[PDB]
Amino acid sequence: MTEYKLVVVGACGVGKSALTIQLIQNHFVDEYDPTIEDSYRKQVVIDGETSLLDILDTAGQEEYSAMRDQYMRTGEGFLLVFAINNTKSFEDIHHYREQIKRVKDSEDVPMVLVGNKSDLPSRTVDTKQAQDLARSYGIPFIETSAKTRQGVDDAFYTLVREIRKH
Ligand SMILES: *CCC(=O)N1CC(NC(=O)Cn2cc(C(=O)N3CCc4c(cccc4OC)C3)c3cc(Br)ccc32)C1
Ligand SMILES: Nc1nc2c(ncn2[C@@H]2O[C@H](COP(=O)(O)OP(=O)(O)O)[C@@H](O)[C@H]2O)c(=O)[nH]1
Ligand SMILES: [Mg+2]
Repeated sequence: MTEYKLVVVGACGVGKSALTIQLIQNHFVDEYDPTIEDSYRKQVVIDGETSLLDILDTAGQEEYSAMRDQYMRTGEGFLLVFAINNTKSFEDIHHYREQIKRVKDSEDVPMVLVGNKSDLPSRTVDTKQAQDLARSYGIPFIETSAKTRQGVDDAFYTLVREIRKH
């Protein structure tokens, strides 16, 4: 029926792959490969509409440097992923959003802010900070854990709804 091109971005080690592998394969992996950059596919039904998801898991490992802008330009929605124990990954978020906007040539682009690794005890970024950042952009914030699967389906499903709103 419908095809949705999703892109998962965020700093190294936040859990972009872990989140993607959980959605499509329903398991958490003991050793991930940080170099792999590939598109993955998930079929879902949202609002009585079959949806095929073409999920691009970015890792900074493009064949050619020109593919960065092709990823953005061809992507319909973007998952802005940071880790709740990594302050630097949270601060990177505003850099990712501006570049997406810039190369897309648009102010309204479907995005969801995702705070991953909620299961961890040591946290440096609070929900309020992330919610205030998400509100300032006018997008939802969903807290996730790829380890427990908490909020993982809600993250991607909410992004598909945001794309339908565009
Ligand atoms: C563990 C490996 C992994 O998953 N990694 C390494 C990280 N590399 C990237 O995310 C590369 N990348 C950067 C952008 C991007 O548009 N910006 C990066 C941060 C930044 C920007 C502007 C000004 C200053 C900045 O940093 C201070 C914008 C990317 C976009 C896309 Br669609 C893919 C990769 C990518 C992830
Ligand atoms: N505790 C916990 N660890 C995670 C979670 N997601 C990813 N990780 C770990 O963080 C590391 C990086 O995950 P990965 O998906 O490779 O990050 P990526 O580089 O953004 O794709 C791995 O060692 C994972 O085990 C999570 O939700 N909870
Ligand atoms: Mg990865």
